[PDB]
Amino acid sequence: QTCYNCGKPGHLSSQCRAPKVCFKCKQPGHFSKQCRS
Ligand SMILES: [Zn+2]
Ligand SMILES: [Zn+2]
Repeated sequence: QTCYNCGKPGHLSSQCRAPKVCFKCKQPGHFSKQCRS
């Protein structure tokens, strides 16, 4: 995946707080109604 903040590839929920899908909470579908509305 790609970082929420570094803008780098090679990223995951353990490389940073979240991938670009989120920033912290990173649940499987929450972003479309909270973090990406
Ligand atoms: Zn990062
Ligand atoms: Zn979130």
